[PDB]
Amino acid sequence: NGVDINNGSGVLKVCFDIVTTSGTGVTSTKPIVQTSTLDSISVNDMTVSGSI
Amino acid sequence: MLEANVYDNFNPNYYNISDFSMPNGKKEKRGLPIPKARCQVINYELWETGYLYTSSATLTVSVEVGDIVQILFPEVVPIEEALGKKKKLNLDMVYLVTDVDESNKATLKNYFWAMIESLDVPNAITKTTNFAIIDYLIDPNKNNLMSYGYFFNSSIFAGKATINRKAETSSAHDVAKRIFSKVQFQPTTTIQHAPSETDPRNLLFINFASRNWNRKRITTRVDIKQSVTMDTETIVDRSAYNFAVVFVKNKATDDYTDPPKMYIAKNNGDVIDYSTYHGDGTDLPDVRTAKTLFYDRDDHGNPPELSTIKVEISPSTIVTRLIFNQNELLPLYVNDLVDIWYEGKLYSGYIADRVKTEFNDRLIFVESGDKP
Amino acid sequence: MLEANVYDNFNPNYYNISDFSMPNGKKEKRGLPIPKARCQVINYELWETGYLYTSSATLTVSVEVGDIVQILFPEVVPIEEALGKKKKLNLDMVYLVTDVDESNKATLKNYFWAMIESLDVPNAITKTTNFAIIDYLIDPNKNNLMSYGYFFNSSIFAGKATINRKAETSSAHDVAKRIFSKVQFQPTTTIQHAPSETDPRNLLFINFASRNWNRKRITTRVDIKQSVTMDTETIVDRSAYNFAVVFVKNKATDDYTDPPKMYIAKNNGDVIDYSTYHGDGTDLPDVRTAKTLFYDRDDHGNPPELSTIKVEISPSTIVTRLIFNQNELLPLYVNDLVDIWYEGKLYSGYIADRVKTEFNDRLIFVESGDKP
Repeated sequence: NGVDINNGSGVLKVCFDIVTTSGTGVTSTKPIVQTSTLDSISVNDMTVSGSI
Repeated sequence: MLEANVYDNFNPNYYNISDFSMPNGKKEKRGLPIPKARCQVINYELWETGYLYTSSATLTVSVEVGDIVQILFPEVVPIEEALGKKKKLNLDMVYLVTDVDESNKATLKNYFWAMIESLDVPNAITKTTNFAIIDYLIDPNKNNLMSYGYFFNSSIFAGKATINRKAETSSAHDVAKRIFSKVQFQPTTTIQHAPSETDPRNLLFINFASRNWNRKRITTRVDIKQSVTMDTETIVDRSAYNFAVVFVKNKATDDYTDPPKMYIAKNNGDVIDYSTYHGDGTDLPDVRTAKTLFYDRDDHGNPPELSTIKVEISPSTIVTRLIFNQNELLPLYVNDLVDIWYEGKLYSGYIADRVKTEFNDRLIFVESGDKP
Repeated sequence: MLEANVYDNFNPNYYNISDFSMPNGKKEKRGLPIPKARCQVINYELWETGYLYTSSATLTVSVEVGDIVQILFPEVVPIEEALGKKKKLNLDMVYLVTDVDESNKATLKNYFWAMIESLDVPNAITKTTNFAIIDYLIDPNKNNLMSYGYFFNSSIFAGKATINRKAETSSAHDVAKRIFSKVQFQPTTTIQHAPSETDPRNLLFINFASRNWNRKRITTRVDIKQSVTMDTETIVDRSAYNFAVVFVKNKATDDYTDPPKMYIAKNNGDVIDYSTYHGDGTDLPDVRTAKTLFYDRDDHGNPPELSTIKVEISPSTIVTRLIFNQNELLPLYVNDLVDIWYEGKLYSGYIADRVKTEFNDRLIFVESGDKP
């Protein structure tokens, strides 16, 4: 939902893990991405595993 | 009780018109109306797809024949419309009122089967993939009831369409039943507000999607305690007299003067002449179902082919149907591939329908066959 | 109560194999099995031949559909198979189980009529004597049920077969009924050990034999105290609207423009034009059943013949059926030629069936007709 609990009222809901199951147990587990919203970056080096 | 939204008939002679001015300016189709009355559905037998039985429920407001009934549930069903894309869809049971008695008990028919009514489809359309038949069947320009969109799982309807008998003109009901048996899926009609926030319309769609895009097979057990009802269905139409007293007309007399030739079908599937048999009876059937067949000699004069006789004495698909109570230890929802264990015997198939009653929650299991 | 022997279905796919090694050395067909269970038949209605009604009985053991039920009686029936030769045949009532309900009440169908099931016979086989038709109908290489042999009276089936309607393809049931009506006989199925002492097999035979080789006609009286159910059956098919409004097409208009010609059938049977009639009504029917017929002019142009119209307006064989209780002063049995006196009127025909119940013993009398 993205409810602002710190400034206002309401119940905050946020997904962190995605569990894929079968009839017996768990088949695969994929965690939710951790978004890092920034304005300006002053970095020396970088290593990317996906894409920019 | 359950909540019910009562709307007047979704007449496509009215709603199919693309005159509605969208907030951006664009001209699109007319959106669904607001319920003329909010009532509560009581004393109900409500099916999910309407595979075998028609729904029946008494309603608080005095509904009439033609009206659309939307039964609401405070739960959500997630359908996988694309490989990764999963959409938040609200649980709905949409029906058309077919008849109301003196005591206001309405006979409800599942929206989809009530939509593809009286529609006939020639063999020419059935020659292509199953997607082409679904795209033909679901059209607001042809159907008795209004349709806005169709959600369909590409993998399940990817295969080549089932071959039609005599290449004749069949009804939309018979072809859908034949297709839904092979694909092991059943349709569910759902009323939901348009995906885009700009579009304020309430729309009706048909569902051919599942919780998993790439459906997986489940293995479960059904105990006798769940009030199990076992009955045998037939998917494919094949003949019932396994033994054939075949007569061939004599050319010289233009009559059936010559004696008949008897043909028996073995347990394996092959068809042989009865005289040619040299066995112990172990490879032959337990009961002899017989019929007398009359054939006319071809222009060439040769007797009719063994293979042509074989098709008429060939066996039909004996399929087991199981109707039982919902097990809370291992819940089974509609459109799930299952392998059911019942009284020491294994039955494989899918969950076709689901009845939401006041007393119980039951499932219709259809054994797809194709065992050896 | 009555004693019952329960065997599994006499499958000809198994028993019609000549692999049984006889004590002398030679090979013969597979003999009948031993009863899987010996039970006692209670609450019964048992028909000797199965002419009109199907038998019903509640059995102690849990029999299933397909099983053969042999009802035993501590008495012997002597059938005359040759002019002088008589065989000591034990009294039997053999049936096939058609359906069993929840309360184990089994619906029994007489073995013969269950054996000649689904069998079709064209006009070509009916052209010969009654012996050829019986030899075709009773054959384990075609029939749904197993049969080893048949004993019959040469004199009763000696005569030429009845002429078929439209010379079409008739079922084994319809032809047998048509033949059994003219010959005044009914078949009985019985299980008996092979005649030769060397052969240890138990065999099933269809009976077309009687206590007298040269059957004699008996003259008796049936009283109102015997609880008589008087009704009417029709042997031959002839049209029921005794008056004909015949229309003939006009050549010039290629239409029915010309007025109709009415044809009346007199009490004697003579068909005349209604206009030509000059009588007092005494020679005409007491009731007028009319019908309107349409005809197309022949290639020559001449109107349709009088005799051809006659066939479409002919009376059918009105035959009286009397079902009555057994008289111990003069007992009557199955296949007996009789002349019955009932309420001052004489009726002539044969004893077609016999019903064995826990309370009474009844007979069905069928008039053969051909009175004037």
